[PDB]
Amino acid sequence: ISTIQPKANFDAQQFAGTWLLVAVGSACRFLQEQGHRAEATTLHVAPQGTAMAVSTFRKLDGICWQVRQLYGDTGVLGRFLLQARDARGAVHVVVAETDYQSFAVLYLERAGQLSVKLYARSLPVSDSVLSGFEQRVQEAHLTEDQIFYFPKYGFCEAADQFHVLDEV
Amino acid sequence: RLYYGDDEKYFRKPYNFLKYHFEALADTGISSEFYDNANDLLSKVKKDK
Repeated sequence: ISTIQPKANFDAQQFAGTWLLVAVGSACRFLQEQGHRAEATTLHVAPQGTAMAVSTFRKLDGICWQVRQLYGDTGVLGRFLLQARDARGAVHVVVAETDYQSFAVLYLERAGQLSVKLYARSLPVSDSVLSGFEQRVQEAHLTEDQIFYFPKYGFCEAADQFHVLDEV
Repeated sequence: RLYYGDDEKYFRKPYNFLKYHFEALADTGISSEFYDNANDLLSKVKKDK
């Protein structure tokens, strides 16, 4: 657990747009307890000044849901604060690495509870990148046994008006 | 994780309420009635000598 350095000169306007979650690792029990059937997840990243509006598009029982969230700018480039709406706590999100047309490795912590995610722009992902992610997970001190790859297909976009959390 | 927050699963019932039965019902009723009538007459007499 540390504030590792973000992506060197992170650029929301390059990181903007579609990103595909490749895998997550965390202790968070629900990743394993009912960890089955984890739906494919895709992000649209939209610059909102220094912050970004991020919409996670996901299935839930085949109901396509979009979650509107602000990665609020901390003022450190590539470090963000997700405000808590009386949620369990704000999430500090460090974009630790990315190639804006290829991959991103996002570090997220709430209340000292940390998680790491691999996102990609493409269905195929260089095993090089994935291995690197694994490395940063070991450096994260998370076991490989906590890595949860997400199903390759069944992404959803443009959730219904009624299937939007509008969390902001 | 996408989940349902347990908060507000129950409410404390005030003493004066004997019951407060949560019970989701809906009933819809529609009626629609269209009555349109049109009548035309012509009557022509010529009488020439």
